[PDB]
Amino acid sequence: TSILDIRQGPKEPFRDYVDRFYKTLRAEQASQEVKNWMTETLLVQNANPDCKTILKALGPGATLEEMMTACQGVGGPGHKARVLAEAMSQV
Amino acid sequence: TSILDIRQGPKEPFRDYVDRFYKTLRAEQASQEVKNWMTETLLVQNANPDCKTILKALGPGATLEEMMTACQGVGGPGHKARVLAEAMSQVT
Amino acid sequence: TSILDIRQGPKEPFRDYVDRFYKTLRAEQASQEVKNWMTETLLVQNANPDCKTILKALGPGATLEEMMTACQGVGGPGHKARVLAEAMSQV
Amino acid sequence: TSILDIRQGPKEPFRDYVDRFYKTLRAEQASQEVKNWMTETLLVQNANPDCKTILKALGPGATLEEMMTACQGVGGPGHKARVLAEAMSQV
Amino acid sequence: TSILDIRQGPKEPFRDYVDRFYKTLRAEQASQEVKNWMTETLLVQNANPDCKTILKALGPGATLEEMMTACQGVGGPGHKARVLAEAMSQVT
Amino acid sequence: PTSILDIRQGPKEPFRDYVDRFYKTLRAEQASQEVKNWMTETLLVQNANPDCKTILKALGPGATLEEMMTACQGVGGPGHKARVLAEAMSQV
Repeated sequence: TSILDIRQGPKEPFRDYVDRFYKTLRAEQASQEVKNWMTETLLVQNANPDCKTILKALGPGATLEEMMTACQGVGGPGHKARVLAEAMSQV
Repeated sequence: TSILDIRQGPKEPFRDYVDRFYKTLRAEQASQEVKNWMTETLLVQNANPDCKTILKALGPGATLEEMMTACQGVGGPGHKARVLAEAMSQVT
Repeated sequence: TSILDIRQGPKEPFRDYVDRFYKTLRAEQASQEVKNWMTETLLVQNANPDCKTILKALGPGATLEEMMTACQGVGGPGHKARVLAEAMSQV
Repeated sequence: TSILDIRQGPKEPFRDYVDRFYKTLRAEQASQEVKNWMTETLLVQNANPDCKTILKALGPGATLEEMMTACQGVGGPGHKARVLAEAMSQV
Repeated sequence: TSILDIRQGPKEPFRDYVDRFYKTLRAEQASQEVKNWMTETLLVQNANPDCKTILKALGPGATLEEMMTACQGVGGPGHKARVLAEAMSQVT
Repeated sequence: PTSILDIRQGPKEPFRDYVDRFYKTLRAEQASQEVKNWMTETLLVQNANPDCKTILKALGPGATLEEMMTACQGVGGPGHKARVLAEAMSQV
């Protein structure tokens, strides 16, 4: 089990995935500075395309509490229809 | 386990999220006065965007009996379909 | 587990919700006359909007066998298609 | 547990509903003659609306293996598409 | 249980259904010859309509490796959408 | 026993999950390490379901694991389905 193998499933909630990332990062023998750097590059990189498109729109300086509120809609009745009703228009 | 970590899943029913919120609130090293203030602030802010839009429409003064009866359709056949319809009308 | 705390989930079938309602009602500490009054009022009130809209059409006098026969379509293919078409043709 | 309570869920496959009916039927206290009359009346009556409109179109005489083959499509990814298409053309 | 009662669920994958079929066939009390005749007739008849439509297009002489590879798309995003289209176009 | 040749991706299974089973199974196969590398290049990309295969077929040769898996973790998601469903109706 290595921190680099943790990826968000295609239908996994972002809350459930952020917990596995931290659950794993508590075992990987490394320095605190490294673990913080890990948290700053892998977390948003290894997210699924749905959450990734939303986390990029926020930009830098966003904390967990700011992402974890912007992604708890992914997979809800509002999202699936907002996206679905767009691909119809886009094509 | 902290009360601030309890969020409503994107597909979780509101009834289940309210249970965890209160299930987690009754074991917090907080005062009774604080736990009431927590209930009023955290409960509605940590709901997913589907329940929130519905709750934010009721306004202040709504009890759990009024909120939960208004959200138990979220994710159901009627609610899902209605949303999709208004998604084709707003964009066409 | 109070009796007033039993509600019908959004995706939960009616058969399953009624089972929990009675499972919990049998454990309540109260009199028989009260328990029957509970069933008459709470059972249809704590139901989700879909089963509720179909129950308010049967009206009063419907039995626990007429209701369940009227709601076991909720959440099925025939139901979902019927609910979706009616909404699309409205806007 | 009584044979008259067994009902097909709104999303339950038809194979898994016939399995519980007979699992329950073999336990009900009655004679074989009464159990054969239960099967002809209850089994089809307690089916959900989707697995019922199909059976009502075979008519009498169709055995179990004749029905189960007619109902194993309900809920498949080709059944919904068919039901959903007629609903639109009806409004 | 008896091999004649093994059917493919409406939402079950073909891969998962061929395992119970063979798992059951290895338990059915018959001769090894009657078992090959079972596999050649029942395995396809007891499949759900979605997979059956794909299998009856290939024809005779197709091996499990060819069938299983042709049905592991049933129930997927591309497959679902592909069926919902021909119906909509060949209807409304 | 399980043969590496029978590990196929379910019609509704995440690529991450199917990859893990492939490697969990390949670690046990009694082949030689030279035969296992050849297995990884042929079977893994061949025994995938049609939804992931069409995308891997686009990456082309020279694609590492970290590149494939990042390309497939969207399959089965809202953005994916809506995009695949939108072209089906457009192609017909």
